[PDB]
Amino acid sequence: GKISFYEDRNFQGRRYDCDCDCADFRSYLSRCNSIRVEGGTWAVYERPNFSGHMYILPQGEYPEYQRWMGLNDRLGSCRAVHLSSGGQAKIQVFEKGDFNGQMYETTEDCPSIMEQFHLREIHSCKVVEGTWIFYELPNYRGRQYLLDKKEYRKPVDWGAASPAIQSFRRIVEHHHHHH
Repeated sequence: GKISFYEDRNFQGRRYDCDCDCADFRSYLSRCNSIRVEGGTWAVYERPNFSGHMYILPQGEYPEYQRWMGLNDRLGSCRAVHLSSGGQAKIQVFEKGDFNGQMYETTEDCPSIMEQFHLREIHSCKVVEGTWIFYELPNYRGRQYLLDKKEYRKPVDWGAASPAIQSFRRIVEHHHHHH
């Protein structure tokens, strides 16, 4: 289980490897233009100490930041995501803060919450089973937020300065099926 960050594209230039969580790789890489992910899923963060914009990267090779939907080459920390490989995931999303208002429960992915639930925003939520990613825009675009199993009374609790979410999906661990 290892994530390798590279300063230049196509796995060239200075490299920093992480086995688990690293709160600050700024002193080793000035920027990150390609990433190799082996044996797990990571959340990578724009700033040190798990702050700023985040991106989720399943196992794979990412030769340019666009391959992880990155806005730019600024990354400074990462943490391993502890994921299921299977089993139902279930989330409850609320119209209002602190679990007030209408509640919507689903086990399925949602590419447009406006269309499915007539919600513009998610003000609180409970992840009942599994792991989910929230996205600012419809169809799994825009800023991302990782929600593992626990309760989230307000958007701050999933790292957001806004309840503006329009899509969400389950994530499970991606494994190759070797012969």
